[PDB]
Amino acid sequence: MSSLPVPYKLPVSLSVGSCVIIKGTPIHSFINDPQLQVDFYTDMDEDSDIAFRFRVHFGNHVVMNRREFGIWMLEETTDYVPFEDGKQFELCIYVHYNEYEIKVNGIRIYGFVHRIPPSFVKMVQVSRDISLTSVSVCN
Repeated sequence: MSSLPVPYKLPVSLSVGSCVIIKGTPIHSFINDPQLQVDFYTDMDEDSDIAFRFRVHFGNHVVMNRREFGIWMLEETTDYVPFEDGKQFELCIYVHYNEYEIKVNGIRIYGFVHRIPPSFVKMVQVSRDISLTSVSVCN
């Protein structure tokens, strides 16, 4: 009631210069493998292609990938996961001409190069072990 439903599904239109800003807090931190997942889908169905999946294993690493016609492509990872148990974070995903830039609390942690045009994204889903306070899509 203090937070948004998770999983969370938001229709979006993205263009270069757009952003998706997610404010939330890691929860269930006492479980073995707490996670956060953000998916950029090309349609409202969860069976549609995923232009970009950002999946954090808190305290461990992030895995990023894309899905086309049900098939996952080669993933990318980084160990830089500057989140804190029980503390609110600001996760910023900026849509540049060439990549999604991901920032956590003002710090760039990765750039995921576009494999399809970001204008093809129609929905953002946020899932797993967070309390979600706000999602903002820049004008």
